[PDB]
Amino acid sequence: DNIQGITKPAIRRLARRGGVKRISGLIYEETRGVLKVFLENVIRDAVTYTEHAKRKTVTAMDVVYALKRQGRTLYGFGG
Amino acid sequence: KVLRDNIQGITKPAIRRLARRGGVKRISGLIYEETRGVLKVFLENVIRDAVTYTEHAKRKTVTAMDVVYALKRQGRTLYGFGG
Amino acid sequence: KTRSSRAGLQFPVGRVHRLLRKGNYAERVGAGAPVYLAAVLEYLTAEILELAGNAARDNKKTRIIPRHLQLAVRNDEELNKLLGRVTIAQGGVLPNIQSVLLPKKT
Amino acid sequence: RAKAKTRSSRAGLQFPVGRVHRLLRKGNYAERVGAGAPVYLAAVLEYLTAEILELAGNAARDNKKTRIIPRHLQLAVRNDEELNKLLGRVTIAQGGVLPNIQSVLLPKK
Amino acid sequence: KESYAIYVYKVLKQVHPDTGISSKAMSIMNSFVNDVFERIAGEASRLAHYNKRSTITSREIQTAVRLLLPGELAKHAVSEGTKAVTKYTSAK
Amino acid sequence: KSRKESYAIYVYKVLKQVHPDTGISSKAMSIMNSFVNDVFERIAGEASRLAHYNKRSTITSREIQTAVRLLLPGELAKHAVSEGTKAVTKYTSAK
Amino acid sequence: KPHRYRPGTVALREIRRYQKSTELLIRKLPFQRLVREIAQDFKTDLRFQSSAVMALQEASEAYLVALFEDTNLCAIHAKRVHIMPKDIQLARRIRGERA
Amino acid sequence: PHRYRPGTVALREIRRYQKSTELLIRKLPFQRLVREIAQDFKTDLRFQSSAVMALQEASEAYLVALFEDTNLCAIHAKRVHIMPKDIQLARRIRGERA
DNA sequence: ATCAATATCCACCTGCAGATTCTACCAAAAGTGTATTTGGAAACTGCTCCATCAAAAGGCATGTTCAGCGGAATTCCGCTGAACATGCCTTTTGATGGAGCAGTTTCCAAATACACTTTTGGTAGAATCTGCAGGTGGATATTGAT
DNA sequence: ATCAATATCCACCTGCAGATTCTACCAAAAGTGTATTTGGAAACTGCTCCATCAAAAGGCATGTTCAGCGGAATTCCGCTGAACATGCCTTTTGATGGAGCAGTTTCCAAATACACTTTTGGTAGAATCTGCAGGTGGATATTGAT
Repeated sequence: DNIQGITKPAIRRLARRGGVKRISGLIYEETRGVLKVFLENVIRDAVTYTEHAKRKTVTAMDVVYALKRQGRTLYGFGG
Repeated sequence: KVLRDNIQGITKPAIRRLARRGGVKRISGLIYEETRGVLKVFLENVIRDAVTYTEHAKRKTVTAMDVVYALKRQGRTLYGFGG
Repeated sequence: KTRSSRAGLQFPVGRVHRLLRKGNYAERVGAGAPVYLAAVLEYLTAEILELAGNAARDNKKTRIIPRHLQLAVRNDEELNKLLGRVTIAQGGVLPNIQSVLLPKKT
Repeated sequence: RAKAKTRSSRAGLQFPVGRVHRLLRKGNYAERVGAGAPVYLAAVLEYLTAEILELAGNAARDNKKTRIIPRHLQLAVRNDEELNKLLGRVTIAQGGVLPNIQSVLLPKK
Repeated sequence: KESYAIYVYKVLKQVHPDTGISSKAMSIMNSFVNDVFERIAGEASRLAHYNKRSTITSREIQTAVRLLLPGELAKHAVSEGTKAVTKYTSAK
Repeated sequence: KSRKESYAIYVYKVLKQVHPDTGISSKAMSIMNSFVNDVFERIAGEASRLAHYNKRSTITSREIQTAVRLLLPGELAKHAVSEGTKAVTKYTSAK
Repeated sequence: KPHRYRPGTVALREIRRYQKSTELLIRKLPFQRLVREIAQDFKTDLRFQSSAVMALQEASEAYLVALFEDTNLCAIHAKRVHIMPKDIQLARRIRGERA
Repeated sequence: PHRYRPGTVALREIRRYQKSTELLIRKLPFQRLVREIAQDFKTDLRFQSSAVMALQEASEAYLVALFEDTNLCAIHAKRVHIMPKDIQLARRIRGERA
């Protein structure tokens, strides 16, 4: 599938910025699953603000507002 | 009457009981002092806000509502009781 | 006729419309807003009371107490989630011991 | 002069008091908004803004750069206990993280 | 002081005709309704402002309900809301 | 095309008082804008709740002050409070 | 001939017992003096509604119980059954009470 | 016939990635994922590019911080290799689980 | 595995604190009915900027080799906790002075409500400027083999 | 300790994507002045409920002894991650129609604002009713010793 687009070397790069030194082999599929749950929760809310405004295009603001109610405020695209 | 050292009123047996409710089976001897310290910080932050609401309303009495608003501010909403 | 009867509801549409206005949520409040909101509130309290009444029954009691409300909430995935940051006074917790802590083997 | 001194100049501020008042009103925060509120609020916003830029500016100097970028806002915020607390649940885009490796992970030596 | 008590009591009788409720449990039920009301209203409030709307209608309330409640509760809450408004709307 | 208000020019003004020779990139200005708006909404929200709790229709500078003490960490609240008191004083004591 | 429960049998007996009830587990007056002491150090001359004190106690006990569950999970992760201060610290760091 | 020991390379990688701020997942793959997931909620959607970006910044910042807590859990168990149970613990204690 | 010691489950029983049942007053809601005001759905439309495609760019998949992690087995020290004796201090049922919360009426400093005028921050198109990101060279620290 | 292969640094260089500068247009603000209104402070005070002292007694904290046994320390070694160099398949970059995101105009269904009429949820206090806490005893496990 597409989730495999998020590759081991990229997952490994994230881990490194997180200060991780050694990584187990099963971490990669574990990460993908968490990333997917994260995006689903946020995108769901973003899409809900999109539909509410009657648009067909998801806006930065829709994402920003969604991240905010998930308690994950993001600065830089407005917030 | 001066109030001092009341944190020791949270006894070892009371802390053990709370850990039982929390599903804990074995407790190291150092847990008691660590827990008192944790409770103290927790009470400090809530009372601090509860007292800030009391003063803002110009009252001398801390109400259950003051505490309930202070708990909600800190994301620890509480039901029934004022709270 | 009350707006609650016109809507076929038990919760007070009039009160909810008023609470909407005094809470300063917007300059204006449409007439449907309070009907919808009152319906939703009535629905959630029906859901929790159905579940709490059942818990009271399993504990051989006729009167619901805080503990039955807590049992009904923590035992329900969605209600547990909606109330994930809520503390129900005198509710205690759900009986639950981690596997590794039980004695013997096999 | 040109008789018409803006509220900000009266309060001695760079931030816009008229705008803040307007924003408090159209935000449905209350039925009314006293005259002193936007002044007080603008001053608080200006202060906090000065506070972060002061530290972000130093963060830039330390890297031999004259232009503050996101990276410099992140270093300034996460290296200050209080700003870090205030922005504890905020993500600054393109800010990265603080250089930090767990002691137990460094070479055996 | 107003409370949702008599209304919580009516719904209780509909789902469990022979069960009562202690005053403390009733007080918890009153905190619950007020809490849900405020959360739904807050979401609706922000929803309107983000869309430069000065009015909160059943439409913002519905979106607020979808944003705030977990899957299955959202679906049924929305049905009950829709149904109450459709009925209310045909009554006059 | 409609107007898009931002705090960018006032942020730039403040930047020059604090660091006259320093510049700021566009992406950084966007971060500061989000920052001002976020603090504004947090403070206004708490002041709002405060007035509602005390059954008051007006948000005064008094509510902004308590909101600030509730929201800002110790020392930051200390300075922010004096900065606000100072501007209101300077405002009142003037024509 | 004597008789003695083994370390662990009593613990489990106690966990089941306390997870079953809902009464507060900290003595009442001691907790009230503690709240009066901390409050006093913030502002003198304060009175408390008795329900404000009960409210703080219900919240503190709920907070501590939930904190021990997490602490318990951290000790178990380290293959232990004894919770130690470092388990409580790991739990609070992850919770962001100081991460 | 030269070879770097495991850990020496890792450590220099940590140094390197904690110094930079660039995104670490590639854009197109990430974009496809975002679109695939959204399609399940509503069909035929378009995305402002700034929206996908906001999403990538929030996702990466979310994962990096989760890896920090995961590391603290591995270390708590006296290990240097992070494992799935470390991530799970961190999420559970975080409330994304319990 | 049969025993003995104990804790737990559990249905029956009853004094009683907390609960649902009122009679009666009603200030505050909530509902009914014009009159006036307007927010925002709806239709039409120009300019963005988003999805798509092709050529140029560079990061990832893959298999061998092996350092070294961390779980398994073993050991034993010293902490934790069960059991138990003793006695304090919390809990409980009461009562009382009076602080201080909260209800009510009075009344002006301050906020709202237009209406008219001046200024200003935001947008658009053009021109000009510059901080620093990558790139090169050469020094030298770091790491791994011996 | 002694090289040998790299990685890391630093001082310098400069092309350009992004930042600074000057001009010109204008709806949207923000400031100003008049007239009308009102939220909530102040002064008086009813009355709730908070602080506090009293006294009796047993629930429960404290302190000790002593043994069960968890968990850190240590040795052993299986096998999993990680380094590394090989080959190209995917991502990245920049050029292009057209879908909608927005800006603008219209006008009516729907929301204020206002004057009454009427219904109801609160509550004050009486009382009466009733679920279940809590003490009791005995059938049923669940443990620990052997």
